[PDB]
Amino acid sequence: LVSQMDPHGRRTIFVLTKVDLAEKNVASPSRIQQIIEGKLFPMKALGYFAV
Amino acid sequence: LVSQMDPHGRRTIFVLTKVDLAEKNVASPSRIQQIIEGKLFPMKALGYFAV
Ligand SMILES: [K+]
Repeated sequence: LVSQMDPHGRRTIFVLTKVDLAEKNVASPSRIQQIIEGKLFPMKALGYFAV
Repeated sequence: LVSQMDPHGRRTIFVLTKVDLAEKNVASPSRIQQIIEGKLFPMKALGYFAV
């Protein structure tokens, strides 16, 4: 939806919701490190990725 | 995909993972009960089981 709006992230900030559910499920912080870096988020959202 | 390859509910069985999150209300309990009953499938399904 967003990568077709602004693929450079200039018009968007990436947020996360329910990251505690990662701890309730087997936690993979290595996937979180990619999350903060936006490797798996095509829109390349700008700003700090709040949770 | 299964709604097109198995619209008749002859092969496809849906299984719900993270059943413990229905207890915590992390995932909507109402939509969990409906998927157990099968009201939320746009197709026929072979069955449903809890993971
Ligand atoms: K929900």
